Amino acid sequence: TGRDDTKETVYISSIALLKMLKHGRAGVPMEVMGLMLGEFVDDYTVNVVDVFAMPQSGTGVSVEAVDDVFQAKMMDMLKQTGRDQMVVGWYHSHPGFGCWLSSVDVNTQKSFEQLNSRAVAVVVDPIQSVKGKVVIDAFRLIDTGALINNLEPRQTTSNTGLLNKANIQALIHGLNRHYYSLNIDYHKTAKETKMLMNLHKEQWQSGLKMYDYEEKEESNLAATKSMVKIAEQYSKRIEEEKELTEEELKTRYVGRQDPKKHLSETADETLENNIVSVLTAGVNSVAIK
Amino acid sequence: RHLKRELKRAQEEVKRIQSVPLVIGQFLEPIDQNTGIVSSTTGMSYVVRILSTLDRELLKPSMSVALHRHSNALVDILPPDSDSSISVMGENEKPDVTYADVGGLDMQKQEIREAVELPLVQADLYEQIGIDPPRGVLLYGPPGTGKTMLVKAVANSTKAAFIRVNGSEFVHKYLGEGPRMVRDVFRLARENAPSIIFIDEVDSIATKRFDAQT
Amino acid sequence: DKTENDIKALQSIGQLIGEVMKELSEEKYIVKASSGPRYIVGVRNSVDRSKLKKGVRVTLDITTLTIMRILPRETDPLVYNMTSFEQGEITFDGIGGLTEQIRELREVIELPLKNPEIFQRVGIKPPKGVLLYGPPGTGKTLLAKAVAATIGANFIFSPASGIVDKYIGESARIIREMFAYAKEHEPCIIFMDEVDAIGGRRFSEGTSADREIQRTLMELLTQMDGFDNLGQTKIIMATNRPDTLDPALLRPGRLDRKVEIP
Amino acid sequence: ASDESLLRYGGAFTIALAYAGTGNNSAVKRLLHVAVSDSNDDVRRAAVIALGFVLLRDYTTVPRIVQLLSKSHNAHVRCGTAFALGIACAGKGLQSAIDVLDPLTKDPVDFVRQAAMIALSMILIQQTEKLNPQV
Amino acid sequence: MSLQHEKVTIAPLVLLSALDHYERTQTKENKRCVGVILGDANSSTIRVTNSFALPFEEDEKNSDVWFLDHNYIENMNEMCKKINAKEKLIGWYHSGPKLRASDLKINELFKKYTQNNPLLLIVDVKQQGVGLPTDAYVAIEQVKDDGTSTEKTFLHLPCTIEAEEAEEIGVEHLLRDVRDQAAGGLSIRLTNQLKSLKGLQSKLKDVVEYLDKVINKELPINHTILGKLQDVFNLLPNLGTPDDDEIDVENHDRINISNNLQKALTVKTNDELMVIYISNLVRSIIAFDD
Amino acid sequence: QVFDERIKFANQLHDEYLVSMRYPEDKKTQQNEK
Amino acid sequence: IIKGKYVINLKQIAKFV
Amino acid sequence: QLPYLVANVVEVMDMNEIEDKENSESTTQGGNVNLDNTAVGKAAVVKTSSRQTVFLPMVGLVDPDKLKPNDL
Amino acid sequence: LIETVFVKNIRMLSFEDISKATHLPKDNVEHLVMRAISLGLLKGSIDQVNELVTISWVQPRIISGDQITKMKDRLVEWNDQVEKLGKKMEARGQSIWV
Amino acid sequence: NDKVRFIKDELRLLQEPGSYVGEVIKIVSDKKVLVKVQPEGKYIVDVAKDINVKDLKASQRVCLRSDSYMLHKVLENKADPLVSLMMVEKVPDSTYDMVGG
Ligand SMILES: Nc1ncnc2c1ncn2[C@@H]1O[C@H](COP(=O)(O)OP(=O)(O)OP(=O)(O)O)[C@@H](O)[C@H]1O
Ligand SMILES: Nc1ncnc2c1ncn2[C@@H]1O[C@H](COP(=O)(O)OP(=O)(O)OP(=O)(O)O)[C@@H](O)[C@H]1O
Ligand SMILES: [Mg+2]
Ligand SMILES: [Mg+2]
Repeated sequence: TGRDDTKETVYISSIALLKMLKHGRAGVPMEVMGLMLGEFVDDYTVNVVDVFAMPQSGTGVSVEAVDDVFQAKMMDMLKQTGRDQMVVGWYHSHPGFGCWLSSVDVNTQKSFEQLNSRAVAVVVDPIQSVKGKVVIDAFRLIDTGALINNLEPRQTTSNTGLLNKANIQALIHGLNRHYYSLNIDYHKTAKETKMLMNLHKEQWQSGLKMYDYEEKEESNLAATKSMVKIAEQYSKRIEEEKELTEEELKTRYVGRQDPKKHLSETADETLENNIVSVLTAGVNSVAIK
Repeated sequence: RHLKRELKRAQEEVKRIQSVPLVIGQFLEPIDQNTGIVSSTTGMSYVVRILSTLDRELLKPSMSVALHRHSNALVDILPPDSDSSISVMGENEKPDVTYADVGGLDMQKQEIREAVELPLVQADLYEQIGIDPPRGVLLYGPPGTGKTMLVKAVANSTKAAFIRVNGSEFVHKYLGEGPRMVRDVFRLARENAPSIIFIDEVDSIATKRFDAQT
Repeated sequence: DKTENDIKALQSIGQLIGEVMKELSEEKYIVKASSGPRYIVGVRNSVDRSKLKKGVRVTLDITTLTIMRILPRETDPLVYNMTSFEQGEITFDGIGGLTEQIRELREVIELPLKNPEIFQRVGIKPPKGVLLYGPPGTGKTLLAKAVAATIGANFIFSPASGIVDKYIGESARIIREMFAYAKEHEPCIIFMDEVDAIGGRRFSEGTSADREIQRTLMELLTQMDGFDNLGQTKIIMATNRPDTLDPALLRPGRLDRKVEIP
Repeated sequence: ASDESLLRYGGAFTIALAYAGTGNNSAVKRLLHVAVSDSNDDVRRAAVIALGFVLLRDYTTVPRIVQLLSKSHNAHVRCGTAFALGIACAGKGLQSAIDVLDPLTKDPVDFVRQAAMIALSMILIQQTEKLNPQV
Repeated sequence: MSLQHEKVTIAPLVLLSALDHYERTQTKENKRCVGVILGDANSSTIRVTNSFALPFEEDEKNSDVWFLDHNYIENMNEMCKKINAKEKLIGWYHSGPKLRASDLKINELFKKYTQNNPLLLIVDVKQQGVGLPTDAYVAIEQVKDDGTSTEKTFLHLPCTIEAEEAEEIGVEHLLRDVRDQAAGGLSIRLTNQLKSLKGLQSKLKDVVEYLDKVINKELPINHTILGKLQDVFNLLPNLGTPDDDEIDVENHDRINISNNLQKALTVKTNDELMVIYISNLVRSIIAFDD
Repeated sequence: QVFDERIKFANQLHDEYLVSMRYPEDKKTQQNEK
Repeated sequence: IIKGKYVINLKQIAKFV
Repeated sequence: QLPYLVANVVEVMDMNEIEDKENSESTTQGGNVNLDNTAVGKAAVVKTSSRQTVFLPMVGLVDPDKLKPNDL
Repeated sequence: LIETVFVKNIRMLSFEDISKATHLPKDNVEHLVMRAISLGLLKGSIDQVNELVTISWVQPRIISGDQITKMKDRLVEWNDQVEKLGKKMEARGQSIWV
Repeated sequence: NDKVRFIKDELRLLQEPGSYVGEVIKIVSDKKVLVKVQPEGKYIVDVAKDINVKDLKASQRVCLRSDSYMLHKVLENKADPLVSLMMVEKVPDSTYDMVGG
């Protein structure tokens, strides 16, 4: 009371996310660990600038697996170049479980919360980022004495009210009722957006890179043949399919598994490719010689 | 125009879920055209959504399929040709015995040219006369009699597809392995029909008596 | 150095084996993992299409699931014990006065080993298959050790009951995979020692053990004769009474010579 | 032209308040552009809300413009559609305005439902149920 | 030592890292930043996994005067060895706009730590050009046919980018853009086409005016530059040959499939044309009862 | 040249259907119905 | 029993130290 | 320190050791210069009692003298 | 023989031009050409029926003051040639550059 | 729009935690169901609001949402054990015109 008293929205930089994933992915299946380095401005805005990993253990993540030597010394490296800030929290990996804090890490978060009470824990799944979507979530403890004092609505004040969930019954209990979740957004400048968007020096010069014509004749041959067979499929569909109740007709006279849609799709697809192939050849012949 | 653009982006997203890695289950039977029952080969049965704009003509009867690893959904399908128990053993192998070992055993020769070869050369011979075709062939007798010899001999003669399976190629080694091996071999046979399926012995596989208390 | 190589080791992760079950497209492969369920996996540019082929043990990753590299074939832990117990060794002569039977044994074994070409001249099938049977203690086993010692051809072995397993489809596995071993290793000689275990007949009106025998027995027949045919893989079968056996294990052309030592 | 989410969010409302209550095609035109062509959700929402301010002077045409936008199933786009209708057609109601909001009241997304209930009350503000049964 | 630098794959992580360190030392107004490059070697592709900054103060009176901390380097390396033990010194990144001849002496210094040939990775922090912001070079010794002894000089290495599976999906999570150099749909490859052609037109213009500068402005003559142009002239395509006539014939074939497929879709759409009109008739009945 | 004249007939059919297809549909949806 | 750890095999058959 | 899995060794099938300029393996791979790129040192395949096999690079402190192709 | 092909933008020579240059009969032009191939100083093939030597590959050699000027003009022609052509390609397809 | 917002919606729909096939052994009148999961064992587990134990019966296959095994729907299937025996033996039925004489 007297502040906003809500968990920071963690803005993970362009560098950081990738670094945590590379760090975690190599160690799969074993659990990984490390610190987030960042800076704390508004009552709920922590921008996480960089990360560094705390070396491996033979018992995986523990409070014990923190080693003050590695942490401070690696900090002193950054100190000399002036890129250190302050520890805003830590990350660790559960690739064998979904996003939620295991029994051990809650007590680890307790110690971290003692030191700095904005300390977050971010669970990374390097094993569900083989999707097009990266699975990542942020948690911060709400104390047990704090639940007794019923201060939990204090932490959801002045938010959009949008929170994240992960699987039901055991995962979700720990989630909402013992720690607090806030979404994660991604921070970038226009200098970094250009760095990612760029590709080769012959990727903006890859439209002159025609292909072998044996391959393009393969393409011409395959399309025409296949469409004869889906056309045959299309003939049977429109013989009947003229009584009442559309869905019934579509079930009876194959109208589901729609050949009408499939046939048009293939034709369009091959049609667009062949206008550019013709355009490529007409350019390269006349332009070079 | 903008929607056509985000249609491309959405279609691109859905290819990512069609791609590797994938675990392989087995499709049992539908309960819908967008929800089905599959048995994974992890020894777990799932009821899973089905992706639209897959073809379902080969799906709805049992067939190998791709499911996604972590979420366990029907996201793509496989053709029945691939994911065989064992590939054809009559085009990538060739019988090693011909009818020059066969002198005698003529009594069986009149019965096997009816049974095996006539539906291969033309199945419709039976159908037009109005005789319905005979089913499988059991050869019995002491194995020193040349029962298999005869199989090799006419296999080399007819030169149709042939499959070499055995019960130690159907046998359980983990949960749900054995039944899967059974389904595959007929699937392959029909695809490149006509075909001969040879199981050298079914002595172990079948037994007149059973305990079934264990 | 001794501890710095361990650092390099600890930071390496493991790999999971499979084998190429079936080509799916170009870049997609069906593998059957040794976890057991089949997966679809990718390729690095480290492998090629023409270095992959069916039945090749290939490694996979455990978080990417891509073939990085080709591996040689798996080999059972059991069968190295059998290739490293021949002790009890003795010269060509392992008995005296029964030399006539020693000479007879090498006719089946040793002769087609050295020259298949003399069995070409005749036009017979290269000899194979041996049953040894007789009264007990008569050097039938000591002769087995002697023909592995004297020639020095690749030998395995099998005690009648160390190939028997609790898991089923596992006691089939060894002996199927033991014949495989026999086809990459030169002129192999398979000594079955004192087999009466799976010698049993059809029974299965008794306990479940009699169908366990049955499962393992069917496995042998398909190997002995079929599209799988031998020629430089020989069977020496040692038993202490031969009328225990099932008659399909008395079958000639799998057992072509039946040498008795009295 | 700022690529920040923040400056584009306000960018919409500078058009709205600069050209508030003016029958200008350009003022309206710009807002339509932002809504469809921008790939940040909060910025899509802000473009829709702004519409009702420019077209206070004439709100007859408004429900038809956002009819298109309600078809789109993005939560934020539908959410800002609700508000644009509340803003433009407040006071004495408009039948078209009522209609578009009804599916948005029953939406499966809470953010569109919360927006819609409020927007309706502006259109039907202090209207007796004996003078209209729909109230 | 050796040349094994034929390809250099560079992780996107490293590029992003380089700009971050450059700003957090705030080296501007022609100040430089040097950090170590960690990663694999003894492979024809050189893998750039990671970088870390080294404290390095670069003078403004001269380019021959600099401070670099040698003791710092080992400490950074042993720590990162604990993280992953496949990382060794493979070079150092320079972050200048372009190349210097005082980088040659620095290159020699890093040769001590390496067991490879140091990679100079000029990471541009100015994001110049629509293509890569990386040129790569390695310092190599040569003699040359001019009469020049024991030269040390930088030979350009073609630059490429690879990323790991985890690394790549992070980019996709961060970004959602659709990329002016992309070869996607019909309109997108149309834009790539005209963009690619004008890309070549720009580079060829430079050579023409570069040739003038040799023979009137006395820029140096080098046989590597002249030899490459020779190759262009020698392998240049020719038309009116029997190759050209087969192209045209291949060209009708592609125009043939297009014409068939154009007709195919007219059938499908004309089917829809009818069906809207049947639905109208039914809805008229409905409207009359209504 | 021959193929192009054929493609131009195909393109003519593509214009002709697109315009007329929705036009009876728009009047009929205007008019009241159940 | 190893004289101065122990080897257990669980009922889940799985051996640990 | 505890706990760890207890297993047996399928086989040691070693790969050639790491001193080379082109690969350091016994099984030929596509492409050229390699030493740590996909190349690995000696190999041990071990079979668990959780019932799989894994191809691991064997620890460089444990010898092939401490490894038998059945060793526990 | 190597000189005449490289300096020319044509890469086909009637034996008449070679015979008058090297003061050889047609018999020896055919050997000369054949030797160039064996040594690898030129590569190509021969039409003794068209009576051309069609050379298809010229060895790179030292490039002197005179040649650079020849090399240069060839590059100006192609550079202008793309530029005029790219205008048509800007003009055609105006509607879509998206 | 209907098309592109159906794809975007299917991406969510396809993501599951796993959803099983169970079969009801028997109910208990605590408002719970004893369900034997077909590969696995038995677990008494509660039911949804769209079903209750009177909509459920022995030997009827259900759907489970498998993070607690919370009953989702009845299945569209039901097993019968008498057909198992009859089929596996495999005998047809007849009329008296297939016996006549
Ligand atoms: N009629 C014959 N002409 C020549 N050789 C024969 C004849 N009959 C059998 N043989 C030979 O006897 C051997 C056994 O025949 P076959 O391979 O057919 O196996 P089988 O009787 O089914 O045994 P099992 O099924 O137990 O494996 C073969 O080597 C075969 O060539
Ligand atoms: N003829 C022999 N002369 C010398 N020693 C022999 C002779 N035969 C056997 N022995 C001795 O007897 C021991 C055991 O006999 P072995 O195991 O070789 O025979 P076996 O005939 O198969 O009977 P079993 O298999 O029941 O042991 C040998 O290790 C050896 O010391
Ligand atoms: Mg047989
Ligand atoms: Mg013995």
